[PDB]
Amino acid sequence: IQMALSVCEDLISSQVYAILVSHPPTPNDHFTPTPVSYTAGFYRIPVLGLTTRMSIYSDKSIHLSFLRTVPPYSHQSSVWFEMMRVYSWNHIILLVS
Amino acid sequence: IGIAVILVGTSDEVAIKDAHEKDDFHHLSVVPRVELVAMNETDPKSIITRICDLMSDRKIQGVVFADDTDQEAIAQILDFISAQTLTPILGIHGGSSMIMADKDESSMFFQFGPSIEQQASVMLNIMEEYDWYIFSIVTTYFPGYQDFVNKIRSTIENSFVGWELEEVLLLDMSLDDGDSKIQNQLKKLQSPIILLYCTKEEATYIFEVANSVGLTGYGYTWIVPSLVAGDTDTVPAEFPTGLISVSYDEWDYGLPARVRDGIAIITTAASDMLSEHSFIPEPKSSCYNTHEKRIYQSNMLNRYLINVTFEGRNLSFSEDGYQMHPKLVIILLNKERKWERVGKWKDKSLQMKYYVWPRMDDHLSIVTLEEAPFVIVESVDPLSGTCMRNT
Amino acid sequence: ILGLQLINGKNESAHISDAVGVVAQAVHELLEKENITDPPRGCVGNTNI
Amino acid sequence: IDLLIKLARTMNFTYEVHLVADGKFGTQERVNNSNKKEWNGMMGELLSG
Ligand SMILES: *[C@@H]1O[C@H](CO)[C@@H](O)[C@H](O)[C@H]1NC(C)=O
Repeated sequence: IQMALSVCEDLISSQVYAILVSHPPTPNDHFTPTPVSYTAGFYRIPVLGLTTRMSIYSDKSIHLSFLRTVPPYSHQSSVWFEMMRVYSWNHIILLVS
Repeated sequence: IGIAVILVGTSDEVAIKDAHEKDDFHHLSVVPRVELVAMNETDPKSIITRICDLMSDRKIQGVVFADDTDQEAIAQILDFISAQTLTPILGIHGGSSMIMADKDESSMFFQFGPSIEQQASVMLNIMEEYDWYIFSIVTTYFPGYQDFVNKIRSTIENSFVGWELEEVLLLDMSLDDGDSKIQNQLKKLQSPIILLYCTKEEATYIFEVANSVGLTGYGYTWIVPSLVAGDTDTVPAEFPTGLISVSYDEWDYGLPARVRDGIAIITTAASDMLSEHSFIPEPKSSCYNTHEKRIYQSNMLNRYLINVTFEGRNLSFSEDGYQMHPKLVIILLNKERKWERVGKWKDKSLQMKYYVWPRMDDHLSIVTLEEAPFVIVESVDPLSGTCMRNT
Repeated sequence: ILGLQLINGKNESAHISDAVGVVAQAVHELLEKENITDPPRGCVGNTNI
Repeated sequence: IDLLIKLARTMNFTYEVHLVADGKFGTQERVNNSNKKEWNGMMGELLSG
């Protein structure tokens, strides 16, 4: 609720340059980075993501002003290829949502 | 179901006010609460505040948003209200016109305007009509290129028409000192038709390199999507004459017209639920208490909100949330640095005024007569719209 | 299960030091050129990027 | 089929013979409602698994 307002009267009213996201208390949720990258996203105010594990904040077509200090879940595919590159695996079947 | 027509900027609210009040069909409870708040909703605080007091004051269950400025991501913040709440919101014009790539699974958003996939298919239809089968693609790291190329690639792959695709370039100005990194590859282009996908700001820059190499003037025809055009009035004076682009119709589909059909879509869809529900969904008249206000979910409305036909023309939205059959217009840059309308695209049909291309001396007409093995004419192929092979 | 995890990625308390390190060292070059603008003032008063 | 018998014995693999449905050797042809050329006959029965 307040996240929509949590940037106007208390964050960008105090001459902010960059905004640091929080970490949701429940790990299996992503409400935390959605509003900061929306209100400040179209304000051209960069937002740094320190606990944003989802891969949605990786296009910048939406969430234009967003930086992340942790690679998302989708980057696990980058190491997987190198992981089977050392075990010579070639016949794999992906099981994704 | 109250509908709040929200329009901001420098426009005519009375035209919206008069048109909205003239409900064509009274068989459904339109009850349009047209607040028409003219206050500039550019700031998030203005728009987010007014939405939940509009729902508080009038107990509305529907909003239609209109805008005049660019507002490249005012739909991004608008989608957040749709996701957090459950009241459908339909874009009309302005900052909600551009199609968002991906939204929330529960996003109650439906925009007016073709998607990138639709913009990729219409350009090919132009190419099919004029038989420019040989083409090349230049793109950037901008999102949607993985979809723009894929739509082109899928259509080209396994086709009766002998398409010729080569030299796919995936470099732009994002890389530092890229001036020497784009000239070497730009010299590899040889097709007369080049398909471009970039940003309007870099579109002028990317042509400056092309002009330096010499891929400009006559003999080369380039096609660009809607977002590259940006604004018809804003001509950067850098785009070459002959830049043919496709964009949503900003002239014919006027703002009073948009609300007329737009306000109809939500009313007929919501009233369809009341036939099978007999209970109008009532989200809490506030922008708080979302934990307890989301129990009475009305996602069944969304499942059939897309499939809606009004006055014969089907205004159905795609599942991703883009118009299925939009009224696209083809725009071309003449020699006077002004965008010129060419033709209209709808119902998978490409009809345009110029039956032949106005390119002109490398373009010489030839008059021939249908006689003998010297010249033979039999028919045209209507299955795909192309004439034939080896003819 | 040949699973996979990450190290030093959940140290959110220690993450901000690196998080502030890059931006603080980035404003040094930010305020080192011409026409360096000012961040938007307030919410309602400001109206554009 | 005789050549198949000698091919299977010297390769250690079991075979089940099933004929085509349409009965054509294989070619690429247009389909109604847009071009979308597809293989028919053996070739369609080999690329489709
Ligand atoms: C063929 O396979 C069978 C069992 O699978 C066994 O006789 C042997 O592995 C093979 N015989 C050959 C290659 O002669």
